[PDB]
Amino acid sequence: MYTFVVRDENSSVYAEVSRLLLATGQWKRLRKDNPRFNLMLGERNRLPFGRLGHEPGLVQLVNYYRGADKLCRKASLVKLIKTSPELSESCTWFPESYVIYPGNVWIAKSGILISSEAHVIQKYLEKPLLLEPGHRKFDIRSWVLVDHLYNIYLYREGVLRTSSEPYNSANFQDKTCHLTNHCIQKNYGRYEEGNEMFFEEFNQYLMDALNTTLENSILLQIKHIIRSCLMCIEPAISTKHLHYQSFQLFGFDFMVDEELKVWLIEVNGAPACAQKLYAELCQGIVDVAISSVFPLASIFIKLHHHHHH
Amino acid sequence: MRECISIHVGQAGVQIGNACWELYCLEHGIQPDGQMPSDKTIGGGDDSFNTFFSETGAGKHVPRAVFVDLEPTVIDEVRTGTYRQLFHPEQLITGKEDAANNYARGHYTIGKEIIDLVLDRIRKLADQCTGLQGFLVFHSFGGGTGSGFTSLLMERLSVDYGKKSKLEFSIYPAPQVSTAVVEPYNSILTTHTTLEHSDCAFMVDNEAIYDICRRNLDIERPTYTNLNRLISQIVSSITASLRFDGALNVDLTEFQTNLVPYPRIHFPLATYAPVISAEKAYHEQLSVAEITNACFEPANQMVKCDPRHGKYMACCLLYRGDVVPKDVNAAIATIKTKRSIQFVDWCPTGFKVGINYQPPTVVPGGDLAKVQRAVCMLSNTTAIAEAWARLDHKFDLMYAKRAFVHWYVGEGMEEGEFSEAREDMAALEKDYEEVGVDSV
Amino acid sequence: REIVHIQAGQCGNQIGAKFWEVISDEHGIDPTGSYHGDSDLQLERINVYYNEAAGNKYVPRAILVDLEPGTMDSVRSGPFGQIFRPDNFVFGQSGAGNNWAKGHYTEGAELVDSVLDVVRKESESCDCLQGFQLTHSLGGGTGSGMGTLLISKIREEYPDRIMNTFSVVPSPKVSDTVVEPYNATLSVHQLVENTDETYCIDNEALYDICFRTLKLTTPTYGDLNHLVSATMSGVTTCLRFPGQLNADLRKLAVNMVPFPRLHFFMPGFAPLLTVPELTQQMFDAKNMMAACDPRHGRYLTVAAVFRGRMSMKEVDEQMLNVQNKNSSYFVEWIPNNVKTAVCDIPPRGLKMSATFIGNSTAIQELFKRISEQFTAMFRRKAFLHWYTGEGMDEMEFTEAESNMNDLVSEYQQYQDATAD
Ligand SMILES: Nc1nc2c(ncn2[C@@H]2O[C@H](COP(=O)(O)OP(=O)(O)OP(=O)(O)O)[C@@H](O)[C@H]2O)c(=O)[nH]1
Ligand SMILES: Nc1nc2c(ncn2[C@@H]2O[C@H](COP(=O)(O)OP(=O)(O)OP(=O)(O)O)[C@@H](O)[C@H]2O)c(=O)[nH]1
Ligand SMILES: Nc1ncnc2c1ncn2[C@@H]1O[C@H](COP(=O)(O)OP(=O)(O)CP(=O)(O)O)[C@@H](O)[C@H]1O
Ligand SMILES: Nc1nc(NCc2ccc3c(c2)OCO3)cc(-c2cccc3[nH]ccc23)n1
Ligand SMILES: [Ca+2]
Ligand SMILES: [Mg+2]
Ligand SMILES: [Mg+2]
Repeated sequence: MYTFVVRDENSSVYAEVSRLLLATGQWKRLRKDNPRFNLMLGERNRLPFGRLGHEPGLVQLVNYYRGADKLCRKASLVKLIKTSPELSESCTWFPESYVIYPGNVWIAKSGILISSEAHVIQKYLEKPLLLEPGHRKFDIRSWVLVDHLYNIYLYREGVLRTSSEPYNSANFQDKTCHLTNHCIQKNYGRYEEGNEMFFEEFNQYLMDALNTTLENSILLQIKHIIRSCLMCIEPAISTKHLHYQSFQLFGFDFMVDEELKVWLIEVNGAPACAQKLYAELCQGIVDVAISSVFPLASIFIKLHHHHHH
Repeated sequence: MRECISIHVGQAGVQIGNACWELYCLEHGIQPDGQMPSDKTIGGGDDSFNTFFSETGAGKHVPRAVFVDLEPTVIDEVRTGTYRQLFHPEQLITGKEDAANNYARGHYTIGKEIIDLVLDRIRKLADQCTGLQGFLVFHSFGGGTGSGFTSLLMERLSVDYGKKSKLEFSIYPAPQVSTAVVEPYNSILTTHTTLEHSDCAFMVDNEAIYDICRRNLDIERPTYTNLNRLISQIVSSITASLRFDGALNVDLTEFQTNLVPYPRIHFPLATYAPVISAEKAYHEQLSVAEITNACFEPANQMVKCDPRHGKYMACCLLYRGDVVPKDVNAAIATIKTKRSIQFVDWCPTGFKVGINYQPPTVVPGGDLAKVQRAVCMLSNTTAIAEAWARLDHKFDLMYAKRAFVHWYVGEGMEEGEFSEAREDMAALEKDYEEVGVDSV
Repeated sequence: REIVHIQAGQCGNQIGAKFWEVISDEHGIDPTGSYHGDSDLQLERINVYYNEAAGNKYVPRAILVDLEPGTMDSVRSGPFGQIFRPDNFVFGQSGAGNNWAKGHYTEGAELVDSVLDVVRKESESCDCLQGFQLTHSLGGGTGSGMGTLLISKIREEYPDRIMNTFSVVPSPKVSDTVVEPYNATLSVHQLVENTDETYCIDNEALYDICFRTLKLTTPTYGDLNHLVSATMSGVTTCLRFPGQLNADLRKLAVNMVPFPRLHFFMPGFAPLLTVPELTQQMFDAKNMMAACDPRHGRYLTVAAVFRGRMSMKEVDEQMLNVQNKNSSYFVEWIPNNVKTAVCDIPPRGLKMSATFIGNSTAIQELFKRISEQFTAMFRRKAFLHWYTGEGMDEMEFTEAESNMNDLVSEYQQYQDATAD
């Protein structure tokens, strides 16, 4: 038997991972304070990394990368982009942003305020791509898994989180048409179920309306961005040759403008998943991240590129 | 006697030729008009410098050399430049249209139209020799002419002069100054076709020379002129034993015996020291020990590789200038007690040493300091196979897609020549692996 | 050594004339053909494009062709119109009325032999002809159909010489003439087989540049042609001035064309400074002369040309930086696929400039656009009688459509290929 412990009660993803492992027959769950575990499903806050890897005869694995918070906070992300030469202040795919301690339309964030007067201040994208019918804004969520060997796996199913309100240049106080979060929307549901559109439909739409595909017009840029971000921090967080090992699931959020240019908005370090895909994605984590280290008795695209120059 | 004939092929070969002959003129006191006032035997002689220069009755000292290119602009610069009077016009041979970076045009389509004239001019030089020793051939791997025409020429020379020795000086490609995507194709094609026709080949990696010029001469962006002047210093170190006399001088052919254990294993690694600027040479006299030490620093090698992760099969030291054996022996003893020098078990570990007393020379207005003493090491090490690996990988990436191959097929080549050459390179890498294993 | 230049039809002749004006100015050649420059660098490779006549007169090695007479008059009255050889003007009377079949099979066939006589006389006296460049549009009748006829006949007589075109692709934003997608598909069908190199100069992109970036509310032909002439000057700079590099058209082609059919290039120009700014701008979609996003595909090969006095160290560092930060857009199986040239002599009115030449699979977006308009008419057979009345079959239209769809599919195949 392999042995594991669960320490974050609110993870949907890992509640399903846990139930799958148990139903394998070959994993036993332990109480949260037993140190004799192979695998820790850790808490989000102050996970005790300094206590891992000191148990003779147990290979120990955890589902978080220490240091990844640098990518997953707004101020840290702005600082990492501006100060890292592989990204640079002139990075073309991230909006102009400025750290502030306590077409000139800006957004302030970390309750959100968008104005052209007046935390991070970020350039607000005034010319978004608008879906027809409804003349409406959206954002793209992608899920990405990084294994103990630092392979980068892009889950093949994404999701568009849409607005169901027409976009209004002349009202930035009213946030229902400008902010595409799932909670804030629940005209919810009119066009699609739960304001969620999946890749098959969106690809069909891009073919019929704009005579192109999702792969060519959008996905190349997404893959470029994800790979560039994670290759930037690899030296700081890799656990190769370390006494314990890590994997982690990340959530990348993107904006698409009216010329089919992709912009990074946010990296989320503890994402949830769209309902319909829990079953498949969680099974993929078990296959790729856990059994690879602890073998028992593809839905991902591996991102790798070694250009010579 | 014992004369040597030099052949300079394509742009890189020609321009390196210019640097070498200028330096030889300075070392021997020959003026640009060909006069040599110190030579009191008019119209002939068997002095050591006569291995490389013949003499006319009018006192002119004439290089034993042919320059060949398929277009005229580089050799036209020789025809109009400073040393235009050194060479007889029949020694400078040009066509009208080049090989456009394509091995197939240099070996077949264009090369076939000029090969007989080149061979006849070479024959004219050979007939003036009373005991011809062999040939020195200068060329790039990457150009269409330097690759393909050189291949053709080597094949014809084996026919016309039998087993007569042939040595190469070969320019290995680097991306920092490279100009063609297809250079890996040309490099494998010529290496395959020449392998049986060459007795010994000295490879010079443009990336190593570029690095050394930047790091040691403080040149921000080195030109071909900088690189060729340094290359010429290494060539001069190698041929100095043929061109000067002396009691501690050691013949290069005698080194070849030691450098080549099997016919295919004939690619020595060269290392030269000191390369230093005038501003840094001031008040800093470099001893025999300092330069001998610098010969085991990988940053001074002519080819990028790591001898610390291979095995030695031979190791030779060629000193010139103010150098006596006692200091050589003390330096060698120290190096043996301090460094990672592992020989194969079928070969003795003694270092072979030569000393020539004539001091090093530099060209006026150059970036090199004049120094009192210098050294060139020649080692036969398995680590040099790393350079083949790098080239083979680039070859594979393109060939799997057949990228650019249509340019070669359109001039009459077949794909079978690509795969036959690539297999021969695979077997060479395997040979270099086999020679480093221990006996049983 | 020598290049022979040909210009066919209205568009071809207008941009040809602008090209000759700009380069004559760069070499210090006045309208009479006399040299009055200040620097020996102007004449050292002058013979590439100019003949020497008696009196040290320099005469363009240029042939001027149209089925419509009067463009000859407008050229002859243009500022440099006296510089051209009078016997090199070959013009008919009829016109082609925007009908490719007239250019390729009927009116143009009658005149092509007289065009070839002038070509042959110019070629016979070249020390070592490297090849030919043709300027034309693909949307009219004369340049498209008769120009591709000329290409085929030249290949018959000079099969071992290089054939290069600068080909202006149609857009509804500049011409409303409804049959243009037929003429462009029929010409492209020829070009895939018989040229070594084609610069796609797209009137869509030129219009959008003049309108958005240069702020010209009603762009004229003069504004489009200013951009075209600056691009063409840029791309012939490396052959025209003495300078580190020893090349001919064949070696350039050998460096740029990995597969014989995929020889359609995307040009760019910047600015419309510092080396980082030039470098960033030349790789921006908004600076391309073909309406394509290079981030929707991958680069097979790229050439970058910088003009003006600047640090070569800095140019090298910036080219490496762009490759490192944009690595996903370059195919991994062609190592060292980006080439750089620097010319000391700037263009007129600028201290620093950059010209871009890209072989990108994103060019499929251009071919897709044209293809859509083609199908919209062919499915209703609209205006087809214009062509069948000249002897053509429907079958030739079917084949041309099929070949352009194949070209698209091939670009997609090499975009998706990997190394492992
Ligand atoms: N070290 C050194 N390398 C050179 C020199 N000139 C050219 N090269 C290198 O040689 C390769 C190009 O080959 P070339 O000698 O220019 O070509 P070629 O023999 O004239 O062949 P074609 O011009 O194609 O007919 C590139 O890798 C250059 O970096 C030179 O003067 N010195
Ligand atoms: N960029 C640019 N495009 C032009 C210019 N002149 C004409 N065009 C384009 O050329 C296309 C029409 O082809 P033409 O050159 O007029 O046809 P032609 O070769 O003269 O043949 P005919 O007029 O039928 O005898 C249209 O789509 C125009 O937009 C020009 O000066 N600059
Ligand atoms: N610079 C900008 N331009 C245009 N829209 C922007 C923007 N910044 C934010 N938005 C919009 O605001 C929405 C919410 O912003 P934010 O990035 O804070 O989401 P979030 O972090 O609350 C969701 P999660 O945490 O689950 O990833 C985005 O979905 C986007 O539609
Ligand atoms: N293919 C290609 N490339 C060009 N310049 C890019 C480049 C520069 C330096 C390079 C290189 C490529 O490869 C190695 O060094 C120009 C052209 C051209 C076309 C048509 C007419 C022309 N008249 C003069 C030129 C030219 N054609
Ligand atoms: Ca003598
Ligand atoms: Mg050459
Ligand atoms: Mg007309």
